[PDB]
Amino acid sequence: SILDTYPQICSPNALPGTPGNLTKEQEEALLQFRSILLEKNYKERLDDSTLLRFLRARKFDINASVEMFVETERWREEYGANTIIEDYENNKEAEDKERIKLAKMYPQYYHHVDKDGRPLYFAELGGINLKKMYKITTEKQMLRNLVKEYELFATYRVPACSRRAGYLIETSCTVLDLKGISLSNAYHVLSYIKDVADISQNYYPERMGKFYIIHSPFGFSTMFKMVKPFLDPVTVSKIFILGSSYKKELLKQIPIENLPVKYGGTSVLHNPNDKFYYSDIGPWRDPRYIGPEGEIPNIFGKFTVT
Repeated sequence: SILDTYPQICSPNALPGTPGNLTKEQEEALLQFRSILLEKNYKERLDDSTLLRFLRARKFDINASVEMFVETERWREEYGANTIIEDYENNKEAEDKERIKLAKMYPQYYHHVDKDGRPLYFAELGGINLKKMYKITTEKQMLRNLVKEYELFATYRVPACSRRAGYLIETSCTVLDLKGISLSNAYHVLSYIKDVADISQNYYPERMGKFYIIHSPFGFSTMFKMVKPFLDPVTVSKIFILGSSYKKELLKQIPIENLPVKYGGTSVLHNPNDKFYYSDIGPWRDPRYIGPEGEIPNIFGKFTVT
């Protein structure tokens, strides 16, 4: 019944095939799709938003969308995606302690929203030392962190952002900062990149909104040609590799007051001693927009800047 407490139709100005914005044939396809899944005895994740994400990923080919959804449900159960938040909460102290070890080296933080109300997400790669990374974490651990974030996005960020926007929010506005990376390191982590792409595209269809790659070094175009082969055409269409004019491009999409100063905006933490890489600021922290789902857990424990 949580779905009844936030908007379940997108902005009328959203992309085709989104909730509330369907053609008659798309409406009929959705009804047929839900009917097949109900008949197969699925009960959860049958809402308009979820099912239309799958339909869009397979161009409203109902049989292909069924195969995709069924396989996703299989994965969620086998992997533990259905209990990942609960499992984290039951081992919070230990998991937080480990997460904080990586935060400074690999900043990953949400910070308000874009102009459409999408959670605004930043990740910085240039401080990563691969040798040190491999000694404090594992690839599988990082993939767990990704899956846990997808679940937190869906249970906490979506409801609050949708209530604020006045319409359903389904996707992220992401900024990936590559300032200071070595292209050698980039090639070395290709298999990890593929694992992220595989989980994202197979089990979390249509979660990408905007994906900006900034401060990429010369020669990044070459490296990205090793990534493209395992990205679906729709995925490629969401990724924008920006140049020296990146600040101007970000400002078309993101309110100036929501963009950190170093990226050309005016956003500054309230205590300038606080760190962005421990921060989690957005509508999901505002009592006005938190609903029956409750407030998101603090991913950086006591260090979490809210």
